[PDB]
Amino acid sequence: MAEELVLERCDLELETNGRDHHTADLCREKLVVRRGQPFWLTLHFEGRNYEASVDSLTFSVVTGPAPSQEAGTKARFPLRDAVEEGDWTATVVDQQDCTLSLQLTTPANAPIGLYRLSLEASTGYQGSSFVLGHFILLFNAWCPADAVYLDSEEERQEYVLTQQGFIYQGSAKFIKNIPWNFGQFEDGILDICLILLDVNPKFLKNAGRDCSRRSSPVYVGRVVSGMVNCNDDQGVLLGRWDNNYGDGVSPMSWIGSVDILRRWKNHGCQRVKYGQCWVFAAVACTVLRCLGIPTRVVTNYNSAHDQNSNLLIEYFRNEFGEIQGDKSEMIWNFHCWVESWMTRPDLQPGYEGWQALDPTPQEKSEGTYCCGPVPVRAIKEGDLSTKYDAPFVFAEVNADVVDWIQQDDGSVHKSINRSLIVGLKISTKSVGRDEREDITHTYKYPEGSSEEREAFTRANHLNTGMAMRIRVGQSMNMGSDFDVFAHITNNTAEEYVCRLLLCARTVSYNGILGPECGTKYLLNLNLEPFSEKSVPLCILYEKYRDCLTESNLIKVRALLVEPVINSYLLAERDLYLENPEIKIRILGEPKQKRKLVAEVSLQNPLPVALEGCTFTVEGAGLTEEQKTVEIPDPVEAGEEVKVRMDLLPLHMGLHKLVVNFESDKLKAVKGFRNVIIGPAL
Ligand SMILES: Nc1nc2c(ncn2[C@@H]2O[C@H](COP(=O)(O)OP(=O)(O)OP(=O)(O)O)[C@@H](O)[C@H]2O)c(=O)[nH]1
Repeated sequence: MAEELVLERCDLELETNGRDHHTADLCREKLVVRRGQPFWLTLHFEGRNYEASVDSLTFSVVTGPAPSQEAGTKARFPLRDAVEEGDWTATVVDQQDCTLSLQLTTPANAPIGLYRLSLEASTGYQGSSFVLGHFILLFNAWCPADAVYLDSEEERQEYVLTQQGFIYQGSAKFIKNIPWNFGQFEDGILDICLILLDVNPKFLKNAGRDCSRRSSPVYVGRVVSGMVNCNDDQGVLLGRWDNNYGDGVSPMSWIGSVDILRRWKNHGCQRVKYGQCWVFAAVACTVLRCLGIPTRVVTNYNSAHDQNSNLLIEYFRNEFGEIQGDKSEMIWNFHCWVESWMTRPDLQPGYEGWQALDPTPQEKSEGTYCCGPVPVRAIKEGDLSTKYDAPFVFAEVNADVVDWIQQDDGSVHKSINRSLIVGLKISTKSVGRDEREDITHTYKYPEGSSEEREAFTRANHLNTGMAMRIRVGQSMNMGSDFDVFAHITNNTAEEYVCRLLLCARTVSYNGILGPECGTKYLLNLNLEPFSEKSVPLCILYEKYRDCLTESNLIKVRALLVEPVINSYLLAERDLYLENPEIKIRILGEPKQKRKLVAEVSLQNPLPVALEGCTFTVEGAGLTEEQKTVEIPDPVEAGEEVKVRMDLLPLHMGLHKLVVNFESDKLKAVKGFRNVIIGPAL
């Protein structure tokens, strides 16, 4: 006669399992593990240890609201000597005293999510059942059987574990790297991501089906990308582009994904006020990285966006080169999306790798929606039949622009524009370093190459001796007066008298032109034979301050007209006005669970004073909460603003401290500092 087995306590070995499963930061009060990999379990009994002869143990796991084995959401498996032939297995590793050391294995295609683990202990016809605990199962980039497997440890670290990174903005001529705190492993973020999955429309429709289809990185990526902005009602972010963000946080102000997700969850999942394309991409990247899908934020300069996948874009301009069309959509200065790493069994073989996910809703036949995961290689090959919006992503980097100047007869003359090529300087943060990696080659083959022609035919694409370009003498700062030049080259014997029209206007990052901040018109301009000419245009801070966006972008337009042959030359350039540098000083010795002081300062570059000055500091591993300091007194024209923020780093290793500066006339100024936290000792 055998006494019933009595479970004192079940230990889920958070420390060891977190270290093995690369989820150590995630393992706070719950257990977090990655699928396709075994994890330790320890059972403590009072009185007697488990008897293989007299005791029978079966484990059960459930994840959905409607768990099913068929759907893959529920599994029951028995204790065994060696690993058995089954997706879910439990095997004895060691037995000592009253403790049983087990290893539990999950299939590499198990659906991700929160699971309840139950044990049915049957002893001599008397059956009892316990709930051992809960655990969250995530995608495993380390597991070769997993669809998201990455062979390189460096890439796994960068695309899954690294909580800070860069978003590339500015201009193609002047690329800017904005620090961002993804903070995927910050407190509560994993639960918020699970809520984001649980409140998505497909879950509302079926729930059991949605939880079952969470086994797929494609499905989860699509759901998350839609949830960021596209989903009405339960969307994470609300997008605004008119430069009026007073009632919310301006899109440029954000320094991390964490605050956005926290505001969204804390307010009953109402859309957090004001984000733009890079904000959508950054939040999506945070969610995917938290879920274990390797993801990176990507920036494309001169992006042909919201053109309904049109590969030939035509603009009709007046005598000054101004684009007349009220219908037409401008070429974005830059557009951001994400790339996620996965196999694609739903497609023909050979399309595993980076998949482009654009969480910014785009106009399409059948409505406005984000563009689902499409293999980047398919876009490169021109294989637009490939599933999930290959035509839109392809148009993004390969569209052609034709510029027309309208005649007095009502006819249009095609101008020569060599300044503009769409799909420029596609950039992403490099692996394990702060340098920028150019990934344009992944999207497109070299121009005028055999492969390019090959791809264009598969994509059914295949579309006076004077030159002009816009020149910047040197870097120009926000708040100052500077000159730009129209540089004309006449490499011909002819002498020309031409028309030069120069217009400088403030512009948003998505191409919305504001009023002109500088103009010069020269009706009779002599261009000597075999010579060059520089015509200056003066841009004044007073002229651009009122309508300048937080992107600090100004567009320069030059139209050169040669009347005799009636030839039109067009040159356009986007200028980025440099913000003042934020000086960061780290005071004390950076050690875990020890006080650290960050001194942040900047010098006012404006001729006028600054009011409402605020410093905001954020950083996963450096501070648990965002920190804000307001400077009560105004900062006059030449003075410096300096404040000290107290930080309590809770994690060892390298972390990036992200800083934002806000003021009435100087907004969204960014700074960052790499801080390595040593052992507490
Ligand atoms: N702040 C700022 N600096 C820039 C910008 N464009 C270029 N610069 C910097 O100013 C200098 C100008 O370099 P380029 O613009 O590439 O060259 P350019 O003066 O236009 O003349 P070309 O080389 O003939 O085209 C370099 O030091 C650039 O880093 C811009 O938009 N903003």
